[PDB]
Amino acid sequence: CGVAGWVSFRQDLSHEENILAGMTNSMTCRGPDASGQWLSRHAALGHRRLSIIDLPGGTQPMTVDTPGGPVTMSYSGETYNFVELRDELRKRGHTFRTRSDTEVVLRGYLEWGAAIAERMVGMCAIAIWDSRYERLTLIRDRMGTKPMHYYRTKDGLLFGSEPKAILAHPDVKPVVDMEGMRQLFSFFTSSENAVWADMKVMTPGTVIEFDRNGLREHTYWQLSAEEHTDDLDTTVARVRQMVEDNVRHELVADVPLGLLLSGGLDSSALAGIASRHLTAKGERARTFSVPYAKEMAAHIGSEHHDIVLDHRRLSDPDLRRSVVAAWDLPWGMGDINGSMYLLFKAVREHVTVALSGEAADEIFAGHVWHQSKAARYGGTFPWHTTWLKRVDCSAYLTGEFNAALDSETYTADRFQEATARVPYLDGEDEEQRMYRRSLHLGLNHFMRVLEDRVDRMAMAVGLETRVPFCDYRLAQYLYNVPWTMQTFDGREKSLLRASVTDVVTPDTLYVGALQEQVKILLKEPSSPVFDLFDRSKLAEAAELSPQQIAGAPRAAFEKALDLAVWFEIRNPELRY
Repeated sequence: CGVAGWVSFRQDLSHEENILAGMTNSMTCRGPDASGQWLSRHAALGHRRLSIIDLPGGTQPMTVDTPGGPVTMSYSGETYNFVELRDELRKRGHTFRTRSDTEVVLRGYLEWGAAIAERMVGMCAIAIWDSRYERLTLIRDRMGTKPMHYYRTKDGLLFGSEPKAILAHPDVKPVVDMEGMRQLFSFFTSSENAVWADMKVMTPGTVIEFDRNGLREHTYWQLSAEEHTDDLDTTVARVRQMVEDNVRHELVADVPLGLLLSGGLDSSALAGIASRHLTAKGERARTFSVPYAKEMAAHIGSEHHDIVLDHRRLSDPDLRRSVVAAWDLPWGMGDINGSMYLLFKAVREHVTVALSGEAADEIFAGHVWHQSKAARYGGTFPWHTTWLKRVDCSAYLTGEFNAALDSETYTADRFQEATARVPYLDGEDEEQRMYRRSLHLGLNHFMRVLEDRVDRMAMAVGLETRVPFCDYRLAQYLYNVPWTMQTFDGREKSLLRASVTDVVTPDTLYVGALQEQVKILLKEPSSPVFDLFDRSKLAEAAELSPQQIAGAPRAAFEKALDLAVWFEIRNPELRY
């Protein structure tokens, strides 16, 4: 789905439908099935809907009339405990016209107010306007699976799932300050700064309230340091129980549902557990791959689909336009962005919902920067120590801009704020502390960028991606487990493999295209790309054999071509 809207205590928003439409319909991709509008004096809520649970009933924005006036909500996500919560609400005297999770969350707010955030389990980006208190409430899920942005106005607020929703407003100029560019040229780090000037990204597991008094933010959930009493056997048993419970609950939908099988222990674990639970409705599992993947398909007995991608398809400039348009920003990761776009586009032809194992590596300490001592004991983000050295395109920036970025100082400042946030138990040894820090930074910086990537790309083609591993309970639990247990097999995700032992059974041409597309760009030296990137160094890099180009220059090309596209479609005003 795609949530947008506008609050003001200065202007009458009763008849500003055309503006609200401009914000909402910009995310038509997110929800192609339907669109809705609810307008009032102080609040205007829009919604783009991808119908998953209850097609005719789950119409948004949904409104519940109260003695004090209407309570309208715009909701983008999936509450997996909407049956349990509806039973709890029925006992408290609530009557339900729909069989949608949407109504449960809205009547949930009627019961518990903002505290509904603490009772929901799954992914969500919610916008509630309460006419009783003339107060907006914005709720984002605990891990940050569903996005929400906001933009302060004079005695008012603009919000949307994607920046394009806010940018579509005529009182918002597309401005990017130096703090914006620093986050844009940042490498897999979370920030409130949404690159766009004065536009912010909602912190996962927070509720933003907005009324006449101003804007308020409350953290209803964050990772806590707690004593782990369970032994290895019980810890392995509990992980299975949680992963299984999550998979079972997230298979629930009124539309065709699929699985993303990459062959890795993560995807194969979700596929095997899902296959067993889908069999419980005679439902033949539908897997999708972009070696071990095809093997697991025959094991589950699934309707497998091998999506083949040629360098030509990954290099297509039209793809990079679609990718940058979805992201709203030039991240320069065309390879790993275009791949999952074409992957999700192929998946959408068959199924409307898909399960992914994306958060697994971040919760089960899977990545090499979780394992390497050098990375865990470094004075910067672990993934900077392992990769940045190669990917760093800072050599290929104009010295004037490179010196203005000060990426080393930014990265250092952001890392200090990030390590400060890490909760430790008292009397813990260095190994246990450096493990927590590793896992915290992974879940609150790296995993957030992947979640938003998986979301933006999937929602650009109208596909609902679900993430069983990306759960707060499973994250909370594994955070408190000692390092000893996480690598008890002397390998990554040992607790994952030990829990899923029964179900699981053991280009150069692309770069040539990037260089050709960069040579096309170099032909027009007026391009604002060359205010950021050195024209001379790109030409030099473009002139090389594709085999010679590797790492920093490849990253420079993907960044420059994204920037080229970005400057044409959004037309920003760089304050540089």
